[PDB]
Amino acid sequence: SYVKETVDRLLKGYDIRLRPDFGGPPVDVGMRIDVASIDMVSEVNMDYTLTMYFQQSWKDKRLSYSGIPLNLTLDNRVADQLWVPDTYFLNDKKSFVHGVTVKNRMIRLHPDGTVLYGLRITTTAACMMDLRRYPLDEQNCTLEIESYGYTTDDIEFYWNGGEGAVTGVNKIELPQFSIVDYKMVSKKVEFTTGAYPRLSLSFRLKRN
Amino acid sequence: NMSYVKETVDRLLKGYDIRLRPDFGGPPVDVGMRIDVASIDMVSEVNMDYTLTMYFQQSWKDKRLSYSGIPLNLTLDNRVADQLWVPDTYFLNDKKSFVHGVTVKNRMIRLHPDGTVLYGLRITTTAACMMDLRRYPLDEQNCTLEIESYGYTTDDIEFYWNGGEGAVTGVNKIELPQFSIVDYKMVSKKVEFTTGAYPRLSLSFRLKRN
Amino acid sequence: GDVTVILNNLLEGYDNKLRPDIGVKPTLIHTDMYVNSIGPVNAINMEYTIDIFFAQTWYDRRLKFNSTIKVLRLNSNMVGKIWIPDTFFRNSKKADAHWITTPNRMLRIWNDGRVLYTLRLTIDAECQLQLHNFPMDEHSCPLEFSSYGYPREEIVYQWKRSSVEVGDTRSWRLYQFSFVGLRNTTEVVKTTSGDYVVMSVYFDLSRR
Amino acid sequence: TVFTRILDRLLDGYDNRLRPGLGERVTEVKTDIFVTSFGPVSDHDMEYTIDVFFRQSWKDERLKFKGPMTVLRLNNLMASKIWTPDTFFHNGKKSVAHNMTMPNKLLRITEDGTLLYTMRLTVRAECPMHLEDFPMDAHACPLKFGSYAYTRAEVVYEWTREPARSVVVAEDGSRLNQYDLLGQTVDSGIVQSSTGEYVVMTTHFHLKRK
Amino acid sequence: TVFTRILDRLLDGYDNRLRPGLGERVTEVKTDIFVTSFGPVSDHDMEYTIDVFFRQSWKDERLKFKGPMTVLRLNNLMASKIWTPDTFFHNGKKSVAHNMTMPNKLLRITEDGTLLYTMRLTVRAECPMHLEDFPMDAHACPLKFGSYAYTRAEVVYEWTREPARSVVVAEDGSRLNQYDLLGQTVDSGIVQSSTGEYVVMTTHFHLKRK
Ligand SMILES: *[C@@H]1O[C@H](CO)[C@@H](O[C@@H]2O[C@H](CO)[C@@H](O[C@@H]3O[C@H](CO[C@H]4O[C@H](CO)[C@@H](O)[C@H](O[C@H]5O[C@H](CO)[C@@H](O)[C@H](O)[C@@H]5O)[C@@H]4O)[C@@H](O)[C@H](O[C@H]4O[C@H](CO)[C@@H](O)[C@H](O)[C@@H]4O[C@H]4O[C@H](CO)[C@@H](O)[C@H](O)[C@@H]4O)[C@@H]3O)[C@H](O)[C@H]2NC(C)=O)[C@H](O)[C@H]1NC(C)=O
Ligand SMILES: *[C@@H]1O[C@H](CO)[C@@H](O[C@@H]2O[C@H](CO)[C@@H](O[C@@H]3O[C@H](CO)[C@@H](O)[C@H](O[C@H]4O[C@H](CO)[C@@H](O)[C@H](O)[C@@H]4O)[C@@H]3O)[C@H](O)[C@H]2NC(C)=O)[C@H](O)[C@H]1NC(C)=O
Ligand SMILES: *[C@@H]1O[C@H](CO)[C@@H](O[C@@H]2O[C@H](CO)[C@@H](O[C@@H]3O[C@H](CO)[C@@H](O)[C@H](O)[C@@H]3O)[C@H](O)[C@H]2NC(C)=O)[C@H](O)[C@H]1NC(C)=O
Ligand SMILES: *[C@@H]1O[C@H](CO)[C@@H](O[C@@H]2O[C@H](CO)[C@@H](O[C@@H]3O[C@H](CO)[C@@H](O)[C@H](O)[C@@H]3O)[C@H](O)[C@H]2NC(C)=O)[C@H](O)[C@H]1NC(C)=O
Ligand SMILES: *[C@@H]1O[C@H](CO)[C@@H](O[C@@H]2O[C@H](CO)[C@@H](O)[C@H](O)[C@H]2NC(C)=O)[C@H](O)[C@H]1NC(C)=O
Ligand SMILES: *[C@@H]1O[C@H](CO)[C@@H](O[C@@H]2O[C@H](CO)[C@@H](O)[C@H](O)[C@H]2NC(C)=O)[C@H](O)[C@H]1NC(C)=O
Repeated sequence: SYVKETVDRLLKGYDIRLRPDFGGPPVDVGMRIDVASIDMVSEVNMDYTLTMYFQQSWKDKRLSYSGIPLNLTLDNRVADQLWVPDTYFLNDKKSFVHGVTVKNRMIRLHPDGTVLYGLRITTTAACMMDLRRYPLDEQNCTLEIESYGYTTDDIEFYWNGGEGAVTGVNKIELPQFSIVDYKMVSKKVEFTTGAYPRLSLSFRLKRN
Repeated sequence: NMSYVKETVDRLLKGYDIRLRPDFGGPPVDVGMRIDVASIDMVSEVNMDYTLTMYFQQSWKDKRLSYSGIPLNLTLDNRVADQLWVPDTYFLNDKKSFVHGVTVKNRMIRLHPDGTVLYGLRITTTAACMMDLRRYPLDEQNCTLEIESYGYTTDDIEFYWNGGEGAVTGVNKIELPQFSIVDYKMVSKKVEFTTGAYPRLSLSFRLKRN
Repeated sequence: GDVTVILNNLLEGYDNKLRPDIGVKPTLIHTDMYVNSIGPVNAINMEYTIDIFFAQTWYDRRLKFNSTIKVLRLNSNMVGKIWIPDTFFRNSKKADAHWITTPNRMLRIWNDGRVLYTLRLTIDAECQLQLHNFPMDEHSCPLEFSSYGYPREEIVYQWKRSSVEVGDTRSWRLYQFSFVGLRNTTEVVKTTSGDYVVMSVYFDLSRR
Repeated sequence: TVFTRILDRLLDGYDNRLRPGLGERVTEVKTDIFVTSFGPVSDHDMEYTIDVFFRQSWKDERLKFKGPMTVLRLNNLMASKIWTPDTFFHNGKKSVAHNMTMPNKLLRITEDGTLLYTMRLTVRAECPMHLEDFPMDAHACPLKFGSYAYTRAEVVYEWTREPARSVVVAEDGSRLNQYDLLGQTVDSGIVQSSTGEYVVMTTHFHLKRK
Repeated sequence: TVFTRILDRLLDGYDNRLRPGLGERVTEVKTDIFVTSFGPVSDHDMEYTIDVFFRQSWKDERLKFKGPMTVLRLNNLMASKIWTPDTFFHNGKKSVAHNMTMPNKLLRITEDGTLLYTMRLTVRAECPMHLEDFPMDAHACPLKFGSYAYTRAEVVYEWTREPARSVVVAEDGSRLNQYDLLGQTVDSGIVQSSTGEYVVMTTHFHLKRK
């Protein structure tokens, strides 16, 4: 009743093509990944297949509402009507958002403005493999999480939760390899075009 | 002046019926094929198929897309192909085909002051080839590629090779790792079904096993 | 065109972006599936494929119409105009719907507001062959689903029939093992986004 | 010019979501199948391949007109704006709709009101065989199809010609390496599910090894 | 607040399908690349993988503006409206324009009218390989690209920096395992086509088997 017109006024006059705080401070984007599987670490093709619950939370002042003391989990057909960051993966080869019944994509608004975003992505990511020690070698295959068209003067990345920003890794079992450790890396990467933020999630793979 | 051009382009698309072929209810309009063979990619005696990449070009004279002021052969964006009538030409023996989408969908829309629309496509066809495996060192294939309209009878459109023998270009510039092109031949044919009669251009060529 | 009158009147003032009981009730959904086939258990990728007719049933109070027809049968064209709950198979590698010849989406609307909605879905799930005894195999092969965005406060899945609720077909559906029965559970799994109800379906198999 | 006024009239008041005669007669869909090439039978996957011109025809009382032409060979963009049946193959695994320069569909609306909507498909479906007699056996590969959302009280499928003369295999249409397509046998049938009694058109392809 | 109102002033009256300068001077597109990795060569089907940041720049005088921001860093949803050229790879037989959360495309409109536009690609371009010296290979795999529908009199491709410096490979990124990348070599040619005359940017990669 009352909720339907508040959602309709958040989408009235909304300009998707400009980010929050456009022409101002960088919008702060926090990330979290729930690792689902390390399916196919191929030694011939030098890649690994990762299924993950990719999650993004950022502040957006254009999407705040006064009343309604609850969180508006909207349908996934609103994310093409909202601004989302253009976060790619630097070392992907084949990737897709899962379309099981509908497209697996979460939009959960909040009464202050913190848009919560979610995806279920299966990523075939490539990694360098040193095959000198052919048994019992550690691989350290990573996943560079980077945005495409926003310099660090427009966005900032961080692992939302610090060390507890990556869950579900300890529950993974591989038949040949074994997860010994993982670590999260935050940095800035300079190109000819600009300076882009990069998150890096590493996986050392002690082969049995 | 670019302001004069937009007034004419909007004039050609206001009042246009995409679901009507040109001269609808009258004489059939002739569509001429033009094939520029890029490569024979992956010919395989396991799945009885071969992969063909080419520049499928086709031209037809339509009446509604004519203009008088601009002396140029007006080349528009490829998103105008989603706004105009193009023929439903298919390849009867394909198994998996796609238009290349590397930067855009590789389509050409080149209008003319006469009324000739030129339409190009960089498509890759995995056509099926029934290959006789009687004797293996001397295979001597004949792998065909069949151009045919789908939803238009021979009194709705008609096909021809735009240039006779010169409609097929680039087969002499193919370097296959295990095969050799000794001949290629273009066949115009009419084929009837229960639904109607359909025009059929046939692009065929002979292979040889080394 | 009398059905066109009452079908169009269910569309104005109807937001596709909001679940029906958005503030009041947890919007309980009744579900069941018809197991059409269970394909080869490969188990090198820990994968078995399964073809089902996955059905859903919920009450939309915005879709009550006055009793002119008892229930109107819809095609696959009104699914995009009506709120459809997200449902994802948690262990699915590639769960692809069947889209051939005006896709397999069935939709019924009663005058109570009850909505029956089903899909034809082929899945490939996670199931380890449990290789302690390679000739004497046993397997569980779960198939579980949830909503990706709506928590247990906002969505509730429930079986129609108590403790079975799942049909089956003639057992000639390319199974190299022995299909011996069904069992299903219901679990609340805590994640970061919230607490989600999980509807596990088990397909007990054994090699012979 | 004139035909645009016709087609802009035939959609005012028309509804996609309703079969012709809702709350009235059932709709009779006259299904025809022309097998383009019966593809290779995969024995380890236990599934075969077939390329069909899946034809189907039905009468709609909302698309009648009194124009100068009797049959209007319209485009496949028109077919998404009219009601089409929801036929699907009950045993189909990975059925691709062939998409090309235009999608391979057709729609010939008639002044009587009867339609003709054919599709070029590659449906692959289950063919369970019994390997008790492995080097020499003969079995029937089923091809069942019927409606998905409409029961026997909404739609009823039929064959266009006689059932012995409806499914037509082509002369050169055999992509088989091991088996021999020799004959086919169809019948009607009713498969009741948890919703209702759906009609199912069963088609068997009897074939034996070499 | 304000920047919404200024994007509509640039897009009202702008035609999405007309290149900047039709009937005027030739559009000069300035091409830069950045090879993020040089993927593994395939000796079987004679191809290689490469993923680049494929940069382009041209002056659209219809998009000049006066605002408080110097340049406008906009989404890929903006880039679907602005005219962008049709740059296809002549060797690419399969390519993936990557999208993960949005399409990986940035559009940066400067105040002057010039605008940078790049995309993250992956090109499975093919090498005509000479295997007469199979243990001691020394190849030069081309990466030809140019326009599809626009003639040399309509668009002209140029390199942004000096042409020896206008191609960059990543310092620590290459997925070669049997070869090694000796270095790059660019060239600029003209292909005489059946449609017209097209500028072609050629890029070579010199390899040697380890
Ligand atoms: C990276 O880029 C690629 C390429 O651009 C993107 O791929 C495209 O993604 C879009 C968005 O999801 C898809 O569009 C939608 O497709 C729906 C189904 O389309 C089917 O098309 C053919 C058969 O027609 C199949 O081959 C497809 O199968 C492929 O896609 C699935 C998706 O998971 C894969 O799993 C498969 O393996 C295949 O690869 C598709 O099944 C289509 O229904 C939908 O159109 C409805 O919705 C929109 C907006 O709401 C409107 O156009 C319209 O309203 C449509 O609704 C009508 O019909 C529905 C039917 O139920 C009714 O309910 C309505 O009332 C109304 O009448 C939309 O077009 C597109 O198909 C897909 N293309 C390909 C080649 O995959 C990636 O997504 C992208 N990745 C990112 C961004 O991460
Ligand atoms: C089979 O082949 C046919 C080719 O005829 C193909 O049909 C085309 O599909 C595309 C979409 O894939 C259609 O393009 C759409 O056109 C509408 C018209 O208004 C636009 O509004 C749409 O814009 C959306 O996407 C834009 C991308 O730039 C964005 O601006 C925005 O996000 C919009 O939501 C969209 O461009 C095209 O019109 C048809 N052509 C026809 C029907 O003639 C079909 O998709 C193929 N099927 C497959 C590959 O499964
Ligand atoms: C092997 O895996 C480890 C982790 O498992 C990764 O090493 C990380 O490499 C990055 C960049 O190469 C470095 O991160 C740095 O962290 C400091 C703070 O500690 C920060 O100030 C810097 O800006 C930089 O981002 C660092 O060497 C290391 N970081 C961590 C947390 O381990 C990497 O994936 C693999 N490293 C090698 C050498 O193979
Ligand atoms: C591969 O095989 C096909 C058929 O087996 C060959 O196509 C045939 O080509 C001949 C030579 O042109 C055609 O005969 C003539 O056709 C013309 C034009 O249609 C007609 O005017 C003549 O009266 C005569 O019939 C023949 O019709 C055609 N067959 C089919 C079925 O179309 C093809 O030539 C072979 N490939 C090569 C490289 O030889
Ligand atoms: C809506 O979402 C917000 C964001 O998480 C919730 O606020 C936090 O909730 C968690 C767990 O419930 C706790 O840390 C605190 O209760 C909240 N933290 C802060 C900093 O406010 C909020 O509870 C959600 N609303 C509902 C009704 O569940
Ligand atoms: C515009 O297009 C027409 C049609 O193709 C061109 O006219 C042809 O020009 C070639 C020159 O290479 C002649 O060999 C043909 O005989 C011409 N055909 C006709 C029907 O005139 C014309 O040259 C093009 N003009 C421009 C400026 O691009």
